[PDB]
Amino acid sequence: IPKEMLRAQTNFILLMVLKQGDNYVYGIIKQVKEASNGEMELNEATLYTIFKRLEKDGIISSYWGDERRKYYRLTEIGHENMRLRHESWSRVDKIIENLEANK
Amino acid sequence: IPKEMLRAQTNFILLMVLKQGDNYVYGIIKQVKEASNGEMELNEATLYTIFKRLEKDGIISSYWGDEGGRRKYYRLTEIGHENMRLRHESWSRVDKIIENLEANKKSEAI
Repeated sequence: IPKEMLRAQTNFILLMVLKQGDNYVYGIIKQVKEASNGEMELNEATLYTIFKRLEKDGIISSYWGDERRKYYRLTEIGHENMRLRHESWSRVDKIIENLEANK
Repeated sequence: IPKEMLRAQTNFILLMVLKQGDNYVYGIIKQVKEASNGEMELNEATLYTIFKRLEKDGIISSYWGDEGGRRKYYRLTEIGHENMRLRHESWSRVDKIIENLEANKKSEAI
């Protein structure tokens, strides 16, 4: 499994979490650890690296709670990319099914 | 849509095509366009570039076939078939994680 694929899989998971709803880093690590039955356990510094890029590209934004803790939210643009990406990957599944069909 | 994602998708179809059976560049362009009902149009020069990478990594190899004429075909190696299995398994696990994220969510509601 190539390095590019584990990065892509990690990205997909984080963005799906925020689509479930706003959340914070320590909450994101816990939720993921228990949904993989302990298999996937993310590192603080890793999430920070990925969030800097996503916030630079306008995909997510952050704000304060109880104003102590820092929350993250999927932006307007962000929701749009989720839909584009899901659509393209759906069409590919049909194409492959059809390559074998005409076969 | 990121470049790496379209790059990954084209990679994915191409390897699936060879998994259907051996093929050559023009047939690969032909076979895909008719299964996409004309929608998808692959570039020759890209395929030339993309097939070099896969052969460098031991994923595909080629041999000579007779058309009449004489054509060059491409074939998926063992290493290729094993990566196909690995790739499918990992992405199955990712789908499970997503399945459980929404369940534990609905469980907190109650």
